[PDB]
Amino acid sequence: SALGKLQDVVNQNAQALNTLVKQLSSNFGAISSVLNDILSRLDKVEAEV
Amino acid sequence: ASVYAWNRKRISNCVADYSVLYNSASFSTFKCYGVSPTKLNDLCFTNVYA
Repeated sequence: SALGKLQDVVNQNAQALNTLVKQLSSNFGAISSVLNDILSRLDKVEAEV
Repeated sequence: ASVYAWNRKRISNCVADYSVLYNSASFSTFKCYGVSPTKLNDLCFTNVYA
């Protein structure tokens, strides 16, 4: 429990990287979160949208 | 079928072609959603419901 300041500085950066990675699984209104689905399912005119 | 009474077929374990469908002039309209018609021949499906 003593090194709480240093362990928190490790924890905040690990939470920031894990949040940055988890946002790769989000859709943002696209047909899939996986870019290779979109490119294997659609033609350029739909895919680029 | 009447439209209140539509008939459904499950397509079972098989290999297909969709280009014989999407290149045919027999159809007055051929829309698709979530996929391109021209791209269907690269895919596979867990089922098709017709």
